[PDB]
Amino acid sequence: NFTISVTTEILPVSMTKTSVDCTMYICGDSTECSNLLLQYGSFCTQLKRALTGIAVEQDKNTQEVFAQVKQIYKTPPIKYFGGFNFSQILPDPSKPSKRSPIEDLLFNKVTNGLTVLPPLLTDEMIAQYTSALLAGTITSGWTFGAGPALQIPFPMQMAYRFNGIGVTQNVLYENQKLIANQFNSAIGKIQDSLSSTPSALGKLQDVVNHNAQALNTLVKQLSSKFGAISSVLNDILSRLDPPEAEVQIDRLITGRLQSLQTYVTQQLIRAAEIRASANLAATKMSECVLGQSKRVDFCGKGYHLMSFPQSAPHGVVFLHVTYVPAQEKNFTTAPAICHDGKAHFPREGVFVSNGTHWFVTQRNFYEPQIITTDNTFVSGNCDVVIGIVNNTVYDPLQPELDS
Amino acid sequence: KQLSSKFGAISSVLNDILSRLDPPEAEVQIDRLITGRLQSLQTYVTQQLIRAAEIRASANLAATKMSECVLGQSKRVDFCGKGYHLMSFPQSAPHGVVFLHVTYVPAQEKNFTTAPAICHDGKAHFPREGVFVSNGTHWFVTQRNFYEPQIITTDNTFVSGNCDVVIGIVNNTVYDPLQPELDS
Amino acid sequence: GVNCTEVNVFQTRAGCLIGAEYVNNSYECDIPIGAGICASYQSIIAYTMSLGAENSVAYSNNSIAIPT
Ligand SMILES: *[C@@H]1O[C@H](CO)[C@@H](O)[C@H](O)[C@H]1NC(C)=O
Ligand SMILES: *[C@@H]1O[C@H](CO)[C@@H](O)[C@H](O)[C@H]1NC(C)=O
Ligand SMILES: *[C@@H]1O[C@H](CO)[C@@H](O)[C@H](O)[C@H]1NC(C)=O
Ligand SMILES: *[C@@H]1O[C@H](CO)[C@@H](O)[C@H](O)[C@H]1NC(C)=O
Ligand SMILES: *[C@@H]1O[C@H](CO)[C@@H](O)[C@H](O)[C@H]1NC(C)=O
Ligand SMILES: *[C@@H]1O[C@H](CO)[C@@H](O)[C@H](O)[C@H]1NC(C)=O
Repeated sequence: NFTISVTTEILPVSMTKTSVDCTMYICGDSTECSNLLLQYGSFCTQLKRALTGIAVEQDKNTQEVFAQVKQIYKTPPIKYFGGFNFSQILPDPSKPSKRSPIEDLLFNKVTNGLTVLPPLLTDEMIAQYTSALLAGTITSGWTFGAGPALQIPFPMQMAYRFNGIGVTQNVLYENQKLIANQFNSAIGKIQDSLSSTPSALGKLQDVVNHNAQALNTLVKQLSSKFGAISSVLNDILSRLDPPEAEVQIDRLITGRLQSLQTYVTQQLIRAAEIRASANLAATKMSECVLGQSKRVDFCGKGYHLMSFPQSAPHGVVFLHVTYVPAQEKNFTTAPAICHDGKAHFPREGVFVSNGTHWFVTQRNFYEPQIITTDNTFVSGNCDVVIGIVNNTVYDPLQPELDS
Repeated sequence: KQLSSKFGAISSVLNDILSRLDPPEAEVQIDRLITGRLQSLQTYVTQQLIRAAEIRASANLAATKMSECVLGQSKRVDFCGKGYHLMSFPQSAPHGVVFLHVTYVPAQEKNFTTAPAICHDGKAHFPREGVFVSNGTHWFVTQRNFYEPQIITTDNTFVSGNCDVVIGIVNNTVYDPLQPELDS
Repeated sequence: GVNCTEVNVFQTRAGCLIGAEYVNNSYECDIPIGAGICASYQSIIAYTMSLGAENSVAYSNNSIAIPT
């Protein structure tokens, strides 16, 4: 017996683009500031170029994380996919933001001189992209990211997904109602669990607290004396004698440039971390979503079947579907079957015996069948296999050649 | 370019300051110049190491793609080329590498009518590797990526269960070669 | 990020845009700006970015497609 469960993992994608006013954050409204800053060679073009390159990198990350398709697929008007409830995943046009209830729930759960640039892609086209990807993965199967899309019905697609993990497709059609009920119950349980657990959403919130703290600590360091006479431009450039006030403001802007270059260092380290996370997210997007990935752990605890991504603020959230078997049963096996001096070997499974009778079964499910020659192949003789047992094999079409 | 920066001093030439002013102050001018150049080279080192970080990230990705797709056939979808993976080839590049992916794009499609199983003699029939495809009148089994229809045979179909548990089944005959083989 | 009420002019959700008219039609994005705004030289016009062709695919309970 097998239990279908859904697991959720989240991956951050990108952060808000940042642009800093360089000479305004250093010191503003002063000609002495200008003529002492222009003679430092260049401490500002490098930071401006690096920050713009980081912003371009975040925009590019938003590009290849979410836009893997050049077509915008639309869902069919029929809501009956075979008894399977695709209502908490597929977006509905009744909502003003055109978002799924899961996406709306996670969005509601998710809560000078510095300028924060708006992203190129806001929430609405990301939601449209998620709708297009879910349409491609539901009504077109997995044969849409490799060439043109094809009309694929849902149940035989699910049978193909079971066939990809070494399980015969006949087990689906005798238990389709149970699979549909289990998948709907898992969807309901995970929809309740996304809102019940408060600590299922951390890194994204943590990393945005990192961004907010790094933004606030720059202004916090803007109001420090830096070992000078004062920390205010109009108090240090009017009361003091410019023979020493030039040195005082030089030390102050030196401390300020050290502070902002330290902030730029933390920003580039965090941007490299975000870029690596977005690259791994793009790998997950290409493998776990656009097709079936057979490697374990890579797409869900257990055997991977498919996944459904949803739009998230400054990130992406995955909804894996895993094939987890259960209800173990002890049996007695044998490496080969001895018959008429020659050994028999299984083609697709293993010889399984409960008592005094032997049957052949598939690897991941119990389906006892009579041992015949159409699913066995002979090799060698019955003198070398260690642990072989004596048992007759059914010869096919027997009562047929004499009738 | 940072050599021609005054750094708040009188000039940016070491021989000019040392041969025009007294040592005491000259000490302050050289100290300011050397700490400015030290901060400049530290910034350059930081930039060099962050480009080193992105470059060995890209080099590890390129080595993974060289070992996987290049050395062997990759079954990962949309990993080396847009489409099904056939072959790829490495080309020598200055300060990099360029791959030559060969893809498999099955275009020019044509849709049909299917069935998950075929009912005959009270038992359901299931294809081992193909899918049941009908063009309106007869029935055929073909590959999942190429339309090469074949007649339904007991040699490429396996039976399991009965006709009532499975839904969506259709009624059709199955070709068993032993019936024209026995009478001959 | 400047509301230009004190300094053709079309208002985007990124600040002020001066010198680029707004066109209700949509085309493929060439120069990214922000908030779903992309401008290209057709004069210079600003349009909403195009996500692609709406390639809707039919679905039924017994329709399959096999490439030839
Ligand atoms: C597994 O057990 C459940 C009851 O817990 C039952 O409804 C279902 O039909 C069983 N399925 C299999 C594969 O035995
Ligand atoms: C899923 O169940 C809910 C129950 O309210 C229903 O509103 C929704 O239309 C169903 N969706 C599908 C596709 O089954
Ligand atoms: C083992 O299972 C088979 C089929 O399920 C049955 O015929 C046989 O009696 C079983 N053996 C015992 C010892 O119960
Ligand atoms: C379906 O294919 C068979 C075999 O190619 C052919 O005999 C038959 O005429 C075809 N039917 C239609 C409606 O094209
Ligand atoms: C700018 O202010 C004007 C007047 O209040 C208002 O009509 C306009 O919508 C504002 N635009 C922005 C950028 O908020
Ligand atoms: C598929 O089943 C649904 C629900 O019974 C029905 O509304 C729809 O018309 C059916 N379509 C086909 C092609 O049978």
